[PDB]
Amino acid sequence: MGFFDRLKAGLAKTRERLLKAIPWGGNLEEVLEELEMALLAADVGLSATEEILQEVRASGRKDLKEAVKEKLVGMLEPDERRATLRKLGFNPQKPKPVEPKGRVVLVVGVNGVGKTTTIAKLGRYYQNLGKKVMFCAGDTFRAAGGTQLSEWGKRLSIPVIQGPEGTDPAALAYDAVQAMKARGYDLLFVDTAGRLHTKHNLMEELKKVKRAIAKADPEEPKEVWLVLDAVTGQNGLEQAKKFHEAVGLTGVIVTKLDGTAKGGVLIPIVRTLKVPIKFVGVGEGPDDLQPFDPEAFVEALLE
Ligand SMILES: Nc1nc2c(ncn2[C@@H]2O[C@H](COP(=O)(O)OP(=O)(O)NP(=O)(O)O)[C@@H](O)[C@H]2O)c(=O)[nH]1
Repeated sequence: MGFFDRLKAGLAKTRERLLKAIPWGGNLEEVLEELEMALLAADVGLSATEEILQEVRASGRKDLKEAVKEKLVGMLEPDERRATLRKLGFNPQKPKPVEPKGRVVLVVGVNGVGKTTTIAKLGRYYQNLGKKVMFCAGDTFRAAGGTQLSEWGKRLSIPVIQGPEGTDPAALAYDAVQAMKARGYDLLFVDTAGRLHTKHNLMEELKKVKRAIAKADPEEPKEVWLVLDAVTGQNGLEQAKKFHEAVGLTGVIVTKLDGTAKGGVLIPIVRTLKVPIKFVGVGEGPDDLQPFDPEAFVEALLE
């Protein structure tokens, strides 16, 4: 049964191309050559791959396989504090559940990455951790796979703040924070537009929605999570940069790991944006959106 199982399976396409075939017993030069190709071919990026090799050549004298494993895990953790408790030995089965710093999670990403679907899964997740959850449909448009955020709300018995198409989304977000406060909800997930080439500059609208939320609640939002589709790989991180510059990301959710051989992309993401990966999507099941665990992630990558 297990949980670690779904993760290993989600990384199957990624692992099976070259990683699992690396002969950790042959002489360095051969295992490193194979290593670098497998990293690059999995979208780790030349920058991180190069660093990995260097840290492994002249420093990685603990067991090549281990030196590698540990460097990769080190690269998946931005928060020194957590890497410390780890170096020490903290590592139970199920990782600590993700806790938002505040009550408002602003969700961003390009159209079609899966923000609506992810929000639905995050509602379920949090509702089982015993939290009052509310949704805000900030992308008030013809956006969805025929399933609006509104529908998912009814299904999960989560209230959805919504308005007619074209409604001012800042005003929508503002209302949602007020309704959250007034009715005492634990967490509000605010969804947003994702089209980069419409008549309203996207980054400006996101900045405007964040302003409105704080205006209604000064310290909010304490989380701004960007959703990225692993299938997009290489460029989904590029665009991610722009989002980071406009509204300050505190986190990233990567969906569809299972549909690409580019699952190594989690490395350049964390290194480039300097925020942690919060959840990873390993399938389309309700429990397929897992809380990220560097250690377990890397183990799955290499076994
Ligand atoms: N298997 C799987 N499918 C996913 C995952 N994340 C997103 N999807 C799918 O990708 C599609 C895009 O999701 P959606 O929530 O509609 O994206 P958006 O980013 O909100 N796009 P839109 O603006 O069209 O509403 C959905 O049909 C959803 O099933 C994941 O981790 N795993």
